[PDB]
Amino acid sequence: PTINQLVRKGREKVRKKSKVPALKGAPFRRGVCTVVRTVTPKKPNSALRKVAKVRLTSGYEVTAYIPGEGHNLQEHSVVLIRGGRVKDLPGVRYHIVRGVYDAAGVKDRKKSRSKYGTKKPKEA
Amino acid sequence: RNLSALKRHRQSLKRRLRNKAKKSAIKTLSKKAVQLAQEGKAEEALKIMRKAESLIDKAAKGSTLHKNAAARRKSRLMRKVRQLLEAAGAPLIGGGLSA
Amino acid sequence: PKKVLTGVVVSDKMQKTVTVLVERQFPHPLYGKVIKRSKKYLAHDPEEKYKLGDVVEIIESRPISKRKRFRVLRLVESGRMDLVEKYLIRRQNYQSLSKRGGKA
Amino acid sequence: MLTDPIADMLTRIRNATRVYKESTDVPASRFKEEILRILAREGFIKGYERVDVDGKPYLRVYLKYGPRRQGPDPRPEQVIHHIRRISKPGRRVYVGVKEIPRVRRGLGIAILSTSKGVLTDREARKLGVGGELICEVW
Amino acid sequence: GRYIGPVCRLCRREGVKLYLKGERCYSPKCAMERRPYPPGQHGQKRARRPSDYAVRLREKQKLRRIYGISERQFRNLFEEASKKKGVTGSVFLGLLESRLDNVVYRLGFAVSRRQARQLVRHGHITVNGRRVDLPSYRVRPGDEIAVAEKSRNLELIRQNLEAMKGRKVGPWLSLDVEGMKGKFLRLPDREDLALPVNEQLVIEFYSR
Amino acid sequence: MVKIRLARFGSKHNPHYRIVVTDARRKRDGKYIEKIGYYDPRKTTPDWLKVDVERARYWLSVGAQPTDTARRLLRQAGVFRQE
RNA sequence: GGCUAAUCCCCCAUGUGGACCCGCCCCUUGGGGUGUGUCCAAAGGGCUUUGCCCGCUUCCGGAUGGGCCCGCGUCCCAUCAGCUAGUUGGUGGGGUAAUGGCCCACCAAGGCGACGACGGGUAGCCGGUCUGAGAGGAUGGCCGGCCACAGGGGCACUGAGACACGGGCCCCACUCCUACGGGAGGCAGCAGUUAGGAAUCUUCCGCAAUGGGCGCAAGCCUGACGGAGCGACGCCGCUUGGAGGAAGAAGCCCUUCGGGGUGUAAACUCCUGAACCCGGGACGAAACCCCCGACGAGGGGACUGACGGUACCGGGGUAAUAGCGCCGGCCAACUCCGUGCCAGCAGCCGCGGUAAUACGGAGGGCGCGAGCGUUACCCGGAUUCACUGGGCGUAAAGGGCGUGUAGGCGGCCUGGGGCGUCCCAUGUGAAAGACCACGGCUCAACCGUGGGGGAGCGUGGGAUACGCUCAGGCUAGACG
Ligand SMILES: [Zn+2]
Repeated sequence: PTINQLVRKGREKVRKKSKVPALKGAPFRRGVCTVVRTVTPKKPNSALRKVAKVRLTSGYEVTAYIPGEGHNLQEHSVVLIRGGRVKDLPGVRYHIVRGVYDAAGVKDRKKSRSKYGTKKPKEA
Repeated sequence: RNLSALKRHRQSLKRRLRNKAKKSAIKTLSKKAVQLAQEGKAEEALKIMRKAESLIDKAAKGSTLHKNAAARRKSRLMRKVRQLLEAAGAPLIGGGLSA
Repeated sequence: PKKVLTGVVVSDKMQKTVTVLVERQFPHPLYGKVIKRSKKYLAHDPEEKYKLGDVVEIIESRPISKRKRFRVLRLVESGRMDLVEKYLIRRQNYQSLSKRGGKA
Repeated sequence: MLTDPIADMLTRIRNATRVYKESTDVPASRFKEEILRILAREGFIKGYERVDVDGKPYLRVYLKYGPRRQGPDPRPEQVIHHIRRISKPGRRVYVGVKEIPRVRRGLGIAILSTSKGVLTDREARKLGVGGELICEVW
Repeated sequence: GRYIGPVCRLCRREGVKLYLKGERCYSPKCAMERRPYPPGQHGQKRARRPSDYAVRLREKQKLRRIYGISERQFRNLFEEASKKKGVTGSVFLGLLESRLDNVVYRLGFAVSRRQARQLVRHGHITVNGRRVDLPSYRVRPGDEIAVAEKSRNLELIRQNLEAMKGRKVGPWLSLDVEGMKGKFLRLPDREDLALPVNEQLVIEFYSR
Repeated sequence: MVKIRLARFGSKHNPHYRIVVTDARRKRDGKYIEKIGYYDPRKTTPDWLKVDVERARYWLSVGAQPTDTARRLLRQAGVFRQE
C-alpha cells in the first residue's frame, strides 16, 4: 500500500479473542455442579473421561474437566475452576481445581502433588 | 450529633438578611433616580443619584458588593442618566456629574 | 505571543464575522510524509472590509462570541477565488455519498 | 510520466552495471550533476561529462568495476554494490544532524542535500548541518 | 536454602575438578580421582551429543556451582555486570571475586569457600575495622579484610595460616600472616584468573 | 502565605528532609516552589545540612514565614547573621 | 415578649488616597497621566501603661494561589453520514472578578461535517511504569501533578475563595423513631461490619518528629502524619552448619548376578555457633519558651519521645526448618515394576490395545530453593497489520471496464520570497523515577547528594540544495 494509502487508511491492529469467558480476568471462579458425565474422546484416542456441568457465579453454564484417577463430585457439589481446554475433548474449555471447596484431592498420589491438591504424605 | 461548626450557618442567616436589605436598597433608589430623568427632573435626579453613589460605595466597603461590582453599578447608573437628560438639557445641581 | 495565522475568507454570509480557511502542513507522526490538514476560524471584521477570496492574517483576540476568538489583522492578497472554489466543490461533493438517494 | 528524476538516474546506473556497460547516458540537470559529482569524487564511478544527445543535454556517466574473477562466472566485483533513493516524493525524509545515519559501519555513504550543498555523511557531519537524505550507496 | 548438601556430586557432574573442600579434594578422593563418571544409575553410560543449550547450560552451572551462589544472586550479578562499561564477561568475574566470602578464601583464611562463608556469618572477619557477617558484601579495592581479634586464637584459622608459609597469594592481594591481615589491591583481570570456565558460554546463555 | 519548610524524603526510620519554599496550603510531600538546601536529622554525613543563603534571603525579603524548626536550620546556616 | 456588651452593625466628619461620569494628553482592544463634580475610610485590646506589642483603615507594589481564553496532541465502530434553531452571527441589555449565547429581547440566516460532523461503545489524563534491539504495544493503583464526584438530581447563601464529603433549601430511592400529624440519617476519612468475590489487614501506638488550623504565648486540635501489627503479596539479606571421614556400612533401586547406584551422603572425629540467656542501651531532638543583649544579630538556660528497651555493643550459649516442578521433542534429567486405547497425561505434536524413556509408584536425575508450580492478564517471540519491516499469475489478495471529482504526485534553466527543511542562541521541558558518580543503614533491597542527557513548544538570529510559492525563460512529457 502506498504511504499515502497508509495515511488515508492506516494499519488495522489485531484484536485478541479471550479463549476464556470467566467474565472477569479472574483466574478462577466457583460454581455448583449440575450434571457429571463421562464424555468420550475425540478421533484418535478413545476411553471414558470424567466431566462436569458447572453453573458459575458469573452466570455461565459450562463444561469443566476433572483430572485425577477419579473424583467424588456429586450432583450438587461446589467446585473450583482454573481453565485449560482439552485437545481431544471438545467444548471443554475449563478445569477443576482439585482440593478446594467440596471437591477433593486424589488419594494415594505420590507425585505431582502441587497440582491435584493432595498433601505431603508423612513418611515413617 | 451536634457540631459547633454550624454557627457559621447560624450566622449566614444574619448576613443573608444583612446584604439583602442593602442591595434591594440600591436597586430601588437607582430605579427611582432613573424614572426621574425620564420626566426631566434635573434637580432631584442628581439628588437621588448622589444617595445612590453613596450607598453603592458603602456596600463595597463591606462584603455586599464584590469590589469592582460597585464600579459597574456606578458606571451603569450615571451613563444611563446623562443620556436621558438630553431630552431636557441643563443639570441644575451638577452633583454626580463632571463636566 | 498572540498566535497569528494565515488563510482565506471563504464565508461572507455573516454579520461582521468572516470564515477563514487556514491550511497547516506537517510530517506525519509515524508515516513521515507531509500531510496537509486545515481549519476554519471565525474572524472578526468590524468595518465589513474583508471580502470573499481575500487572504488574511488572523490574530488571537479577546473572546467575542461563542466560537470567534480571533480578530483579522491585515490583508495579504486580494483577488484569489481559485482557493475558495476548492472549498466549494468539496462541499458540493458532500451532498452526494449518503443513504437518501443517488442520481445523475 | 517521469515522476522521480533522481530515482530514474540512480536506477539507470544500477540497471547498467548489472549488465556491465562502459557508460550510461542520462538526461542532465543542475542537481543530478551535483549528485554525480559525488559518485565520481568518492570513487564509485570513473566520471561524467556533458554530452549533446540529439540536441538534448545528457550526462555520460562512466561506470567502474573490479577485476575479472577466477574459477567460473568472472563477472567483476561491482564497485557500486548497492544504491537506492532513501527519500522519495510523497515520502520525503529529512534528517537532523544528530540524526545522520552511519552506512555499512561507515563504508558506504549517504548523500544528503543541505542548505549548504549536496553532501556526504562525513562532510555533512563536518559542516554541522543536515537535510534531505537523498540516497544510500555502498 | 542456600544449597548445602552433597558436594563432590557436582565435582562429578561437571567432569571438571571443583575445589569445594580444600583439603581432601587433593587426596586420592575429590571423587574425580578414580570416579569421573557423573552421579546416578546412568553414570557409566555413553553420553549423547549435548545440544547447544545443554553446553551453555552446564558451562553456566560450572561457574555458579563454583562460588556456590544461589542463581538468584548469580543472575543479579550478571545483570549488574551488563550495566557496566567494560567486557560483559570479565567484569562479571570481577564482582564475583569481589565477594567478602570469596576474598577470605583467596586470602587463605579458610580451607574452602564453604568454610569461608561460615567464618563470616559467625563473625570472625573484620573489614576496615568493623566486623561483617554478610558475605554478599562487596569488597572495594584497598580494604583491610582481617580476622576477629577474638578469633585469632582459633584452632582452625591458626592451622590454616601455618599453611600459608609457602603458598603465593593472588597477584591482586596482599597479606601479613604475622598479623592475620590482608588487603584487596585491585579488581583482578581475566588473564589473572585460573578458573576452568568459558565466560563467553555463560554470557551466550543469558540471551535466550 | 508562602512558607519555607521541610519535606520527607527518607524512608521508614530513614528521615531525610528538604528545606523548601512553598504555598502554605500545599502538602508536605507536595509540589514545591524552589528547593533550597536539605537537612538530615540523623546526620550520617559530615555534610548533613546546606542552604544557599542568597536565595533564602530572597524569600523572607518577599514575605515567607518559615517554620519554627525551619528557621532554626536557617539560623545555623547564617541566614540572618548581620555582622 | 423583654434586657444588654463588643474588635458585631449603622451615621457623620477628615481624605493620604481610591471609585464613577465627562473633557483632554499618551498609549493603543477595558493600558497610563490629568482637570472639575460627585461618592467612599476606620477598633480596639495587652503589658514591663507616656511607650512597646498585637489588631484596625485607604491606597501602589510584591509574593503565592486561581478564573477565562487560543495553537498543537488526545481510543474503537461508517453495518452511525448528514448534524444544528439559541442553532451561527449582529445590536442593546442582564449578570460576573472578568471575556463570552453564559443568559434575555429584537435583527439576520447562519454555523459543523469524509482533514468523519452527528450517533453508538469504551475510558479520568499525565510525570512515569511494563515489555521490546528499536520503532512500537500495553498500561496509568502505590508516589507526585491536573480533573471529577462525595447516595441520585436541582438550587443558592455566606464568604478572598464553595455552589461547599463530616454547612444549608427542595425532590427522589432507601433505612430508623413515631401519639401516624411529623421527623432523623449518608464511612468514595480511619478502623470495622456485612454483601458480592478467586481475592485485599488491626475497631492497634503516638502527637516525639514533619506539616497544618487558632493563639502574643503557655497551648489546644490534627485516624495529615510518624510508628506498630497482620498477609511469603514483591523485592533484597540471612539461616538449617564447617573441616576430616570407605576402593566405601545398612536400607532402598538397578543387574548381563560378577557388579553399579544413592555416596563422603550417613555413622563416627573435631571446630564454629542462629536460636536461646544475662548486662549496657540509641540517633532521631532541637526548637517555640525563658534570660542577657536592643522582644535585631549574637550568646546562655530549661522541657519534650509513639517506635522501645526495640537497633545496636559486650558477655555466654545449643548443630539447630525443606520444599515444589520436572526428567518423549521443544527442554537439563532414564531405569524397573504396575498397567494394557483401560486408568489416565496432555501447551502443541502426541502418548496408552501385554516389551510404555510420554499413564501410576519407585530408585535415580535435572532445575530452583522458603519457596516451587498453576491459572489469568500485558509486551515478546509475530517483519502474523509489515513507519522501521509484508503482500496480491497459480498460495488469501487487482476493482467486470471506462469516465473523471475531490486528493496524492509531477519535466529543464534563471531570480525573489524562505512556509516545510537544516544550524545557532535563548526561555521551557517541576519534583520523584531512569542513567553515571559519590556516599548512608554491617551488605543489598531502600535512601541521600551531585553530574549529565533529552524529544516537543515559545522568541531571536542564520542557510537556501531539496520540497512549497511568485516571477521570468525552454521544449525532451502532453496536446494541436
Ligand atoms: Zn571434592
